Amino acid sequence: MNSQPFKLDPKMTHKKLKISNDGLQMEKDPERFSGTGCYGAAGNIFIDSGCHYWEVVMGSSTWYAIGIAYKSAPKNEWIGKNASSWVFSRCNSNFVVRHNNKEMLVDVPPHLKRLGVLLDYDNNMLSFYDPANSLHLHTFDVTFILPVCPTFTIWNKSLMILSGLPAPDFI
Repeated sequence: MNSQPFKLDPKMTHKKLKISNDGLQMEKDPERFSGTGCYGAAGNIFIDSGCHYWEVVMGSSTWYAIGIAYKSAPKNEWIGKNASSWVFSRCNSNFVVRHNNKEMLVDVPPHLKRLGVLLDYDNNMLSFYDPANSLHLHTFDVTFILPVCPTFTIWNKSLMILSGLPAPDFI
């Protein structure tokens, strides 16, 4: 594994997010707001080689999108709705992977609170895992044409980033 620690990039973080001092936690500062306004942030590293693994703790969030993007994705447009963004997304009961405004359903075990992100840049893959259940969720087969940056987007609650990780045994 090539995995290195990274944190959120303050220049790429939505101004309405509360960020921890280590740059690893982001939080939005029975009727709910359905407004599609997302709160996105990008990591402070770009990758164009090697094999990288990180995890995200989603806790109680019910609406989030986690993945990678080229620099060409516009700021705060990291939810798979352009050709520069690849995400795993939850919205309440719906789990998808999304890229270029095209989705595929993902069947996810109940009560997902942690996501694993495996970027095998050299072998043209981005894979999502359920680490609690030690299992594969989805692989994009993609030959990246620019460097990629981790991205993290919420509509509610908070995320925590676990970076610099040894590939768990289920890789």
